[PDB]
Amino acid sequence: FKEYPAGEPVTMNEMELAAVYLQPIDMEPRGMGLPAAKADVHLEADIHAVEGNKNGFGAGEWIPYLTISYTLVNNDTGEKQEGTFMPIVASDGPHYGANIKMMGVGNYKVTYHIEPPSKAGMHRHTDSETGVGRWWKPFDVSYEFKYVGLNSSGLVPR
Amino acid sequence: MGFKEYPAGEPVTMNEMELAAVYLQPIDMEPRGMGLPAAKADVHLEADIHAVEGNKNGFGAGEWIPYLTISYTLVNNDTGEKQEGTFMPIVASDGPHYGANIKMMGVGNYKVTYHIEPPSKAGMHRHTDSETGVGRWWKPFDVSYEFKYVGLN
Ligand SMILES: [Cu+2]
Ligand SMILES: [Cu+2]
Ligand SMILES: [Cu+2]
Repeated sequence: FKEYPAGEPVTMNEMELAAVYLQPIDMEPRGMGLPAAKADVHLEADIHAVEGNKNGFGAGEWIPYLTISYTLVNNDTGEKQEGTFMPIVASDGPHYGANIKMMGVGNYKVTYHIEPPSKAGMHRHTDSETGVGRWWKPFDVSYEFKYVGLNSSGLVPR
Repeated sequence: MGFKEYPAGEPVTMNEMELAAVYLQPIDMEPRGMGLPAAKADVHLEADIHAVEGNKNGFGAGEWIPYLTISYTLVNNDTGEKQEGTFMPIVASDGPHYGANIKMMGVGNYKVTYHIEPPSKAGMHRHTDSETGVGRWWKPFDVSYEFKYVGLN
């Protein structure tokens, strides 16, 4: 299952945030996201702390409890799609993502709208000895990538 | 130098996770509203849960297990009194954990049981493909810890 980068990684709020896509992936449970057979790609957000993180995460650690929605735009046509990622585990670890129905060939921009763990129920110590400070404000990161589809082998045509 | 934290019982390793229990002084948490404020509690009780080597649910050794749903049953064996509650996911300076501020039920020998439900209950999904997939979650299960509580300190 071949992975393709979407744009360039960005470092923001002491996290590294990358976007990747691959062929649609069957997931359990069912009912929240689009089924694989009804999608064109599986789109992911890879998000991990970097050194100096002030919210309690060590370098390289996954950031859990994020709420992440996406705005996908095919800039060739102007077509826009809104959706929301789920937290997902795979053999190479936890991430966020969704199966997506794409909008044809084009130069795309995808924006990930990211809310901090407080919005999904994660609390924080506030004592002087073990406390951490307030969360960063919800923020956006965007990726620009050229999309032509994936073929029956799950590969980008050459 | 020693951190003021009191182990509750002994760690156990089940379902390819190491599960430990500790308590400390009540801790004020944000956001406010959910759960007992520190002023109305006697201890802050924690669940310390990380994968061990060989975990098949996608977590590397030592990694925090996120998206668990954990409830507790606390019994003072000296008086018979029981309390049931839930833990919250929490981050502190040394990382994510689960816990709650607790009003205790007097000095005594206690048992605390953690009922643990897998990340699927709180919305975590899994790839099921041949290449990157992980299999079914384990079923909900109980772990318990016995400790002598005399107050702090
Ligand atoms: Cu995925
Ligand atoms: Cu936004
Ligand atoms: Cu805590």
